Amino acid sequence: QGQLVQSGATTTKPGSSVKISCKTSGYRFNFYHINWIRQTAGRGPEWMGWISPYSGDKNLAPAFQDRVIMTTDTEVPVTSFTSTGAAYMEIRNLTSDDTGTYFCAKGLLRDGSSTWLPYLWGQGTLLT
Amino acid sequence: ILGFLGAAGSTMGAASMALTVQARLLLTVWGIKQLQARVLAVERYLRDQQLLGIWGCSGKIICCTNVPWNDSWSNKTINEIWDNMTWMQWEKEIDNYTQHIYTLLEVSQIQQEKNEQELLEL
Amino acid sequence: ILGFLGAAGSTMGAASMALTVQARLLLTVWGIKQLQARVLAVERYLRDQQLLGIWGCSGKIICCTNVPWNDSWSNKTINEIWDNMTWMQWEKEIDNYTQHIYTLLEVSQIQQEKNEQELLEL
Amino acid sequence: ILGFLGAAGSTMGAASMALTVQARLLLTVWGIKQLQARVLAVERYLRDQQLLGIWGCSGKIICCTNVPWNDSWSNKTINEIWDNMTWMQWEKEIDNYTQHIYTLLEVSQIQQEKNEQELLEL
Amino acid sequence: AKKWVTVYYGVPVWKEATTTLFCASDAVHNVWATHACVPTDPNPQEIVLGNVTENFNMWKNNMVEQMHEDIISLWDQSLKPCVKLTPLCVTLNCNNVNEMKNCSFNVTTSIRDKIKKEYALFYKLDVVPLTNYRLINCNTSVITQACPKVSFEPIPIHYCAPAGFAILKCNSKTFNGSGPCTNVSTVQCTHGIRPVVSTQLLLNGSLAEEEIVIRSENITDNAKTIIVQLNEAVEINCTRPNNNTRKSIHIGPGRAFYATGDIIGNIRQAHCNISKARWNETLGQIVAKLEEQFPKTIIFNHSSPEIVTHSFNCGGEFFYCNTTPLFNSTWNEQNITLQCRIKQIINMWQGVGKAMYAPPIRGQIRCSSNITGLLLTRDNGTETFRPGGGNMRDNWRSELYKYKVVKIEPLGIAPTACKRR
Amino acid sequence: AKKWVTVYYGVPVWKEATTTLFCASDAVHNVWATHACVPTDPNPQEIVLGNVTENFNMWKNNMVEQMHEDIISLWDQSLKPCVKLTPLCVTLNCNNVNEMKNCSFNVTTSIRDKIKKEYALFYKLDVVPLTNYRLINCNTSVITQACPKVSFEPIPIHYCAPAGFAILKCNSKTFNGSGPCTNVSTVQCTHGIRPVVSTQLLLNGSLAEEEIVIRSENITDNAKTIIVQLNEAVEINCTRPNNNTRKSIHIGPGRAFYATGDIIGNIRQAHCNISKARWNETLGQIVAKLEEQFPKTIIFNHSSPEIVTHSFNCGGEFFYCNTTPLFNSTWNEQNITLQCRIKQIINMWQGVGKAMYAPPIRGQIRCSSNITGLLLTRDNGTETFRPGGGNMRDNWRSELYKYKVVKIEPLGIAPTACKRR
Ligand SMILES: *[C@@H]1O[C@H](CO)[C@@H](O[C@@H]2O[C@H](CO)[C@@H](O[C@@H]3O[C@H](CO[C@H]4O[C@H](CO)[C@@H](O)[C@H](O[C@H]5O[C@H](CO)[C@@H](O)[C@H](O)[C@@H]5O)[C@@H]4O)[C@@H](O)[C@H](O[C@H]4O[C@H](CO)[C@@H](O)[C@H](O)[C@@H]4O)[C@@H]3O)[C@H](O)[C@H]2NC(C)=O)[C@H](O)[C@H]1NC(C)=O
Ligand SMILES: *[C@@H]1O[C@H](CO)[C@@H](O[C@@H]2O[C@H](CO)[C@@H](O[C@@H]3O[C@H](CO[C@H]4O[C@H](CO)[C@@H](O)[C@H](O)[C@@H]4O)[C@@H](O)[C@H](O)[C@@H]3O)[C@H](O)[C@H]2NC(C)=O)[C@H](O)[C@H]1NC(C)=O
Ligand SMILES: *[C@@H]1O[C@H](CO)[C@@H](O[C@@H]2O[C@H](CO)[C@@H](O[C@@H]3O[C@H](CO[C@H]4O[C@H](CO)[C@@H](O)[C@H](O)[C@@H]4O)[C@@H](O)[C@H](O)[C@@H]3O)[C@H](O)[C@H]2NC(C)=O)[C@H](O)[C@H]1NC(C)=O
Ligand SMILES: *[C@@H]1O[C@H](CO)[C@@H](O[C@@H]2O[C@H](CO)[C@@H](O)[C@H](O)[C@H]2NC(C)=O)[C@H](O)[C@H]1NC(C)=O
Ligand SMILES: *[C@@H]1O[C@H](CO)[C@@H](O[C@@H]2O[C@H](CO)[C@@H](O)[C@H](O)[C@H]2NC(C)=O)[C@H](O)[C@H]1NC(C)=O
Ligand SMILES: *[C@@H]1O[C@H](CO)[C@@H](O)[C@H](O)[C@H]1NC(C)=O
Ligand SMILES: *[C@@H]1O[C@H](CO)[C@@H](O)[C@H](O)[C@H]1NC(C)=O
Ligand SMILES: *[C@@H]1O[C@H](CO)[C@@H](O)[C@H](O)[C@H]1NC(C)=O
Ligand SMILES: *[C@@H]1O[C@H](CO)[C@@H](O)[C@H](O)[C@H]1NC(C)=O
Ligand SMILES: *[C@@H]1O[C@H](CO)[C@@H](O)[C@H](O)[C@H]1NC(C)=O
Ligand SMILES: *[C@@H]1O[C@H](CO)[C@@H](O)[C@H](O)[C@H]1NC(C)=O
Ligand SMILES: *[C@@H]1O[C@H](CO)[C@@H](O)[C@H](O)[C@H]1NC(C)=O
Ligand SMILES: *[C@@H]1O[C@H](CO)[C@@H](O)[C@H](O)[C@H]1NC(C)=O
Ligand SMILES: *[C@@H]1O[C@H](CO)[C@@H](O)[C@H](O)[C@H]1NC(C)=O
Ligand SMILES: *[C@@H]1O[C@H](CO)[C@@H](O)[C@H](O)[C@H]1NC(C)=O
Ligand SMILES: *[C@@H]1O[C@H](CO)[C@@H](O)[C@H](O)[C@H]1NC(C)=O
Ligand SMILES: *[C@@H]1O[C@H](CO)[C@@H](O)[C@H](O)[C@H]1NC(C)=O
Ligand SMILES: *[C@@H]1O[C@H](CO)[C@@H](O)[C@H](O)[C@H]1NC(C)=O
Ligand SMILES: *[C@@H]1O[C@H](CO)[C@@H](O)[C@H](O)[C@H]1NC(C)=O
Ligand SMILES: *[C@@H]1O[C@H](CO)[C@@H](O)[C@H](O)[C@H]1NC(C)=O
Ligand SMILES: *[C@@H]1O[C@H](CO)[C@@H](O)[C@H](O)[C@H]1NC(C)=O
Ligand SMILES: *[C@@H]1O[C@H](CO)[C@@H](O)[C@H](O)[C@H]1NC(C)=O
Ligand SMILES: *[C@@H]1O[C@H](CO)[C@@H](O)[C@H](O)[C@H]1NC(C)=O
Ligand SMILES: *[C@@H]1O[C@H](CO)[C@@H](O)[C@H](O)[C@H]1NC(C)=O
Ligand SMILES: *[C@@H]1O[C@H](CO)[C@@H](O)[C@H](O)[C@H]1NC(C)=O
Ligand SMILES: *[C@@H]1O[C@H](CO)[C@@H](O)[C@H](O)[C@H]1NC(C)=O
Ligand SMILES: *[C@@H]1O[C@H](CO)[C@@H](O)[C@H](O)[C@H]1NC(C)=O
Ligand SMILES: *[C@@H]1O[C@H](CO)[C@@H](O)[C@H](O)[C@H]1NC(C)=O
Ligand SMILES: *[C@@H]1O[C@H](CO)[C@@H](O)[C@H](O)[C@H]1NC(C)=O
Repeated sequence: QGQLVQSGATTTKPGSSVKISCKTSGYRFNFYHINWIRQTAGRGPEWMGWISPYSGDKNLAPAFQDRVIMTTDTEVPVTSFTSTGAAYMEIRNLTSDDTGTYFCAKGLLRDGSSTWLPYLWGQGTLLT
Repeated sequence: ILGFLGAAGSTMGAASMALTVQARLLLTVWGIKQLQARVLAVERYLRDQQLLGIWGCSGKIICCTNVPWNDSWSNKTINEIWDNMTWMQWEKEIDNYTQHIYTLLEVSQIQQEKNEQELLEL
Repeated sequence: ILGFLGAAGSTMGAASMALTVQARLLLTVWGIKQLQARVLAVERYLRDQQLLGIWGCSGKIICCTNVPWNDSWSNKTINEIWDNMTWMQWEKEIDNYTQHIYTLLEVSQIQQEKNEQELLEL
Repeated sequence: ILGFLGAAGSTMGAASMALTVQARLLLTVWGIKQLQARVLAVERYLRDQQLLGIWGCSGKIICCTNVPWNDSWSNKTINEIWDNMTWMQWEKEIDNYTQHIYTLLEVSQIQQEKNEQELLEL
Repeated sequence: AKKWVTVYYGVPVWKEATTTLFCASDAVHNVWATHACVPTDPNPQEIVLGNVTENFNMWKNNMVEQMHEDIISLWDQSLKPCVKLTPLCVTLNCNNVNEMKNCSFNVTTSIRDKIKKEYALFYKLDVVPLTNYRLINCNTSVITQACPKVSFEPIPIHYCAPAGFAILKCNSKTFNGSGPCTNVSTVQCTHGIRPVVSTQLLLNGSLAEEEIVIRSENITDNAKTIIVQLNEAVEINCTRPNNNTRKSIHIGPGRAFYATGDIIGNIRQAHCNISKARWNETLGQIVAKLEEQFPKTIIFNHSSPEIVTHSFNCGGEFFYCNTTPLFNSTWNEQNITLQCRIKQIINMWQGVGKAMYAPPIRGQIRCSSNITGLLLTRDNGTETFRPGGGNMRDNWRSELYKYKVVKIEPLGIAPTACKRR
Repeated sequence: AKKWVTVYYGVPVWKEATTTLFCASDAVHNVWATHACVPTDPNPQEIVLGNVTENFNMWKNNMVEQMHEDIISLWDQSLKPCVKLTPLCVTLNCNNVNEMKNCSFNVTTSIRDKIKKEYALFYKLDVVPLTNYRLINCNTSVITQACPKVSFEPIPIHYCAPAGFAILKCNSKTFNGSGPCTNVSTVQCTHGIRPVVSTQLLLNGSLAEEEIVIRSENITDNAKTIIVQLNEAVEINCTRPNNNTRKSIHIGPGRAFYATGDIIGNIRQAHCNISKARWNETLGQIVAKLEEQFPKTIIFNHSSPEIVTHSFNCGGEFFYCNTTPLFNSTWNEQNITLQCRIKQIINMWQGVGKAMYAPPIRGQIRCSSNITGLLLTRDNGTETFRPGGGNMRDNWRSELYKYKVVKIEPLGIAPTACKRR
């Protein structure tokens, strides 16, 4: 029930690395995972991996394990159930194959079997 | 588990387990003040036991009843309550209808022992 | 219904319905007097709960037992009691034997959990 | 029977019968002292009722449970306990493990209404 | 068979504990405030605990340590409204009579700037030379006049244990102070206990059954008082024969100090009387059991005026009876009379800084009491026993030896072949 | 699926409330009556509330408004039995010494009509010219001498919430006075709090972890005191070097006024000592965070004798230390010594009409304390901070910022697919 604003549209060239932000608000940032998804021109959507703002635990697909730098800050509490945090996204070996729109997605629940499911999406950032 | 109120910021499904931990620790200027707080402690406690009694829950920690969940109280699913909201989040959302459901539990208990009394007439 | 003690001059059959209304409102010179009445209120209340407990009625509002109605207490029919006399009329007529029936309910409860204890031995 | 504490030096099998006798009589310098003892009397009593409640024994005088008798507490037979030792002899021998069994009864009651809650889900 | 725990509630098992007891009296007003106690139960439910043997000790017993503090608290509570005799701390010009002085003194009256010269009588124990005199307390403490409407009457006080506690009795008719009593019974309250303030001689107390018993902690320790209990009381008769008069002296708005003035009729001597034969046969019975604990010869001598003499209360005035014609014997018609003095100012119990003035009783005084006990103190080839007293809590201890506070713990777990479904 | 209400009992949910807390102490007798508190729990059960974030505010916190009234009540309760010094309100003929006067005065003694002429010493703050003198209070209030056996010792007092209530802690090591604390834990009682009566400088208090923190309500509002908490105490050492003597003056039956007479040995000056370097590095740390809330230059000046000077209690006598050699700096071996005066009569807290006479302490006085806090007050192009104090409840507030009273409401209803038969 909050916003997940991201960075702008930064376009570099292959071999480099790009940093993408994801500033949260309106919800307890520590209670829900932060997923990272992308839709490239060449495939469809592809799940990259989620990170736990509380457990500090990461799980990412083997297709993006040795490329992605994924971190979070620590929420700045606003009220008892509101906070403001940030998740960051980087990649190693960059090409024009990874060109596409990228968003972050907050988890669905806090317990059960669909805890991390990307429910609340960001806005999208266009890569190289 | 976690201790007294240990799962206050936890999901309602996790906090609902092992509720006997917040059930144990519920019960001259210094002397009068201390005796004042001792009498009040038994009054607030017996009010909850008085309520559990006239609901058929006298002795229960989890107590199912007959009153159906009116969606006017909350149109949320069971999964988006017990696996998401905390016990302090939930009853702020129900705070208004809390006095309405106390009346519903009492009539469903007086219309249960009254149907039970006719049952044992045979 | 009628409120607190609303059916005091009504028939025992009408007053016996919705008994949770007289069950809710049962529980320095000004300060000592007020605290004196607060402690007494919990004592008189717990005495009734103590009695309901050692009768198997702990939690009941209407509680059937095993003790048969001795006609020496009252040779009146059920119809000329519940549809005629009021609750205040009735217990003046039973006032004498009231202490005799309190003893009968207690032995019928200690000779019920003792027969229940042998039941679960198998 | 024998009265209040009448079977204190009797066998545990004889004293276990008619336990409603020690269950009834359980509940300014003179004034403050007398009110001090009145409040303490209700506190000590409700602690025992609080314990009986979170064990499923709320209302019971003899209450069987699920916790098996660990022979580490006492390797004595039932016959050499209930027909020989007195109630004051017994709990001196169990005095150490008494706080261990209070914890066992509480988890066997929270893991009984929780299995009961899933039972009524169907 | 298999065994599971089964919880029992209300099992006969108790622990030794210490809790606040409360009073229960029968029924103008007395210092002990027995009108404020619960109306004592007309049906005293005494339940005999068969097969039970309990471990008593009247010397560790906390009921006497609690009663003794209740008496001291009742004393201070009863003197809060009464008039304080601080303006009497003035220079006294005292005469004699033939013993009490005849003292005169200037006093401020109801009007703050007018002086009157009153006269009054004060016993020699109430005054000390500075000839000019003063009251004995003035260099020590403030003194409060006892209200002339509160009575010093020892009223039967019952001590009851709270709900959930219990008091244990001991019906063994030869029970010495400590050990295991094989005849125990439980009681809701103690018997009728009279808070008799006494010294050296126990008055109006409870007798013993069968024979007379003597008690102690370590009787071989000489610095331990001996509490002797008699089985048959010896009659004591005390009196102040002087016919005194009470005078109201207005020394302030509403503050009326009651003094003594003029002896109508004969001047005589306050004294007591006990039977020479009955005290001879009773001293002989006390001599009998001073052999069952010792081997030797039994010598009685005087004490080593609150403690040196028999001090009690007769009709309202505190006597101090010289008990030397009482303890003057060596064991291998006639009345015995003691010469009693009379004080009006007493230091109650402690010495923090509060004394009490007993207002004078009008007319003649005579009271008849029962000496049912004795507080001795043994000190070569012989053993001499002198009247001791030791402490005031030995008085209540002579009556609270039969009792003992235990708390009920009614929860009991035990294994049986019984599992719930 | 279908949904019915099912009642849960004992659910972790609480409301903010205000109830009467009680005390818990450890353990002659002190004014705080800590012997009467419950023996504090040896095992302090602190339970960490994971995932929980609570809204604290040390300025709305009612525990300080309740403790502050308990201190005021303990003060009046401790002076009820003690002697009242109303006969000392008499004409005084006072000398000098070289500062305390040497005063002589007629006094009524234990005998109401005899006069004695006593002499005693009284500090200039305790007397005022009418040459002839009198005590400063006599045109204001009755004065009661503090009992010379009750101690003014700050004892660790624990505040516990009743059964069914809860106190919430805050383990955030950088927590400023208000807002949401993300490290909450529940406690049955507060920590060991010492009821130190102080002014301008917080003594013997609880330090801070990590860095030093400053607090306020609206720091931009100048009429709001600033509570600064230090992370490392600076050693303060105070003393009265004069070797005084105590004289007992019997001015009534049992009423013994303790006065001062004669200085044995050298006449000297009551003063304090703190390290010039340690107060330089600590004032520098206080200067650091007066930038994190402001931009400018940080000026320290003296106050704008209860409030103008550092007033505390050293061994029993109330000092009044001039803190101008303390706050005299502008920030863009050596001991600092303050000249302390000494009062014997204090107006405690209020001004209804009751003062207290601190009896003199015999011999020499020296105490060593820890200054762990500071109460400032800011007032062109600069900002100057002066020692404030503001009110006495700011002292307890510096220790009760971590805590907060909430009440437990354990009944909870919620829907599940569960219907009874
Ligand atoms: C405070 O609030 C936070 C946030 O709400 C709570 O954290 C969340 O707790 C829930 C449940 O407790 C978590 O959901 C579970 O997720 C696990 C996934 O873990 C597995 O995979 C991880 C990555 O692959 C891996 O780290 C785990 O391995 C262990 O090691 C890590 C070390 O980092 C350790 O921290 C872990 O705890 C693991 O022990 C593990 O392999 C998932 O497996 C769960 O599903 C199981 O359980 C549920 C019932 O709970 C059941 O329905 C399923 O079928 C399955 O059996 C479950 O989905 C969630 O991931 C946490 N984090 C969030 C939401 O960000 C925290 O618990 C709260 N604490 C308190 C005290 O209130
Ligand atoms: C204790 O000491 C007191 C003195 O401090 C004693 O009081 C005094 O007692 C004497 C007698 O022993 C009284 O003297 C008598 O007074 C009466 C009164 O008559 C007076 O008035 C008439 C006027 O009608 C006048 O004409 C007389 O001359 C008297 O002056 C006389 O009738 C007697 O003859 C005799 O003089 C004192 O008056 C009395 N004084 C006070 C102040 O009371 C007291 O008796 C002593 N008590 C004891 C037990 O020793
Ligand atoms: C505060 O003021 C007080 C006065 O109000 C001071 O008390 C006085 O102090 C002086 C000394 O400074 C004393 O004078 C001394 O007295 C002693 C006693 O001897 C006397 O008695 C003998 C009999 O044996 C006689 O022969 C002598 O002549 C004396 O009369 C003498 O030995 C000394 O030589 C000297 O005279 C006063 O006695 C004393 N008065 C009282 C009432 O105490 C007090 O010292 C002052 N204190 C301070 C700190 O300033
Ligand atoms: C012992 O008890 C007797 C009897 O209760 C007391 O004698 C009573 O004394 C009061 C006041 O002097 C009189 O009002 C009663 O009439 C007396 N009763 C009888 C039957 O004579 C006696 O004072 C008590 N002794 C002590 C030392 O307390
Ligand atoms: C701060 O605490 C110290 C230590 O508790 C206090 O110093 C004590 O002072 C009393 C009375 O002067 C002495 O009886 C103790 O022996 C002292 N203790 C130590 C360790 O020196 C000091 O007085 C307190 N300061 C304040 C202002 O209360
Ligand atoms: C729900 O509650 C409303 C009043 O709040 C009532 O009018 C309505 O009949 C209820 N419906 C059900 C299905 O319980
Ligand atoms: C309860 O009533 C108040 C009325 O002021 C309303 O504002 C609030 O939204 C209600 N609660 C819920 C959960 O709707
Ligand atoms: C009825 O009560 C009397 C005593 O009041 C008793 O003797 C009699 O046996 C009882 N009869 C029945 C049938 O209960
Ligand atoms: C109860 O006993 C009294 C004895 O005085 C008697 O008068 C009365 O009639 C009895 N009650 C009934 C209902 O018979
Ligand atoms: C008995 O208790 C001990 C600890 O006291 C425990 O280790 C053991 O597993 C228990 N055994 C049984 C059979 O309950
Ligand atoms: C309980 O523990 C104590 C430890 O001092 C031990 O001496 C005692 O024997 C134990 N009780 C039993 C019944 O073994
Ligand atoms: C009362 O005061 C006067 C004053 O002149 C005195 O003469 C008289 O002796 C005093 N009375 C007594 C009894 O001392
Ligand atoms: C009071 O004076 C008496 C004189 O009889 C004396 O024995 C006693 O010690 C004095 N007490 C005090 C406290 O001065
Ligand atoms: C004293 O003993 C006699 C003889 O038994 C008795 O009549 C009298 O009541 C007793 N007095 C007291 C106060 O016990
Ligand atoms: C009381 O009797 C017991 C044994 O019956 C004995 O051990 C004890 O020493 C006796 N007390 C005295 C004071 O002799
Ligand atoms: C009794 O006291 C004597 C010395 O007076 C001592 O030797 C002996 O041990 C004591 N006995 C007891 C049981 O206290
Ligand atoms: C005592 O004296 C009064 C007069 O003061 C008199 O009436 C009464 O009869 C006298 N009593 C005796 C026993 O002499
Ligand atoms: C005591 O007085 C009573 C009644 O006056 C009398 O019966 C008894 O014989 C007297 N005894 C003595 C020893 O004077
Ligand atoms: C007690 O009387 C005897 C003689 O009977 C006497 O020698 C003794 O001095 C008296 N006691 C006191 C304290 O005067
Ligand atoms: C003994 O005293 C009583 C009353 O005290 C009295 O009646 C009796 O005559 C006295 N006997 C003798 C011989 O003095
Ligand atoms: C005490 O009173 C007398 C009365 O003559 C006076 O001379 C003297 O100065 C007074 N004392 C003081 C210290 O004022
Ligand atoms: C008391 O006198 C002082 C003189 O120092 C004065 O300042 C104060 O205002 C006076 N207070 C009253 C209430 O008269
Ligand atoms: C003051 O600080 C020192 C240094 O840590 C410490 O040893 C001492 O106990 C402290 N005193 C008080 C009263 O806290
Ligand atoms: C304390 O911090 C909160 C946010 O963490 C802030 O809103 C508040 O103003 C701060 N308090 C002060 C006195 O600056
Ligand atoms: C703080 O005080 C200033 C004036 O001193 C005022 O303008 C401002 O609104 C206040 N802010 C808060 C949060 O109270
Ligand atoms: C203080 O003076 C007393 C005598 O009044 C003396 O015994 C003591 O030694 C002195 N103390 C010091 C530190 O000088
Ligand atoms: C204060 O006193 C203590 C002990 O006497 C000493 O260690 C410390 O250095 C002193 N500090 C100052 C500033 O005087
Ligand atoms: C404090 O000391 C300074 C100089 O150190 C002095 O000017 C000032 O007047 C003093 N304060 C008071 C209140 O006397
Ligand atoms: C500082 O004070 C301490 C104790 O107060 C003392 O030991 C030290 O010598 C002092 N240093 C100087 C330079 O005055």
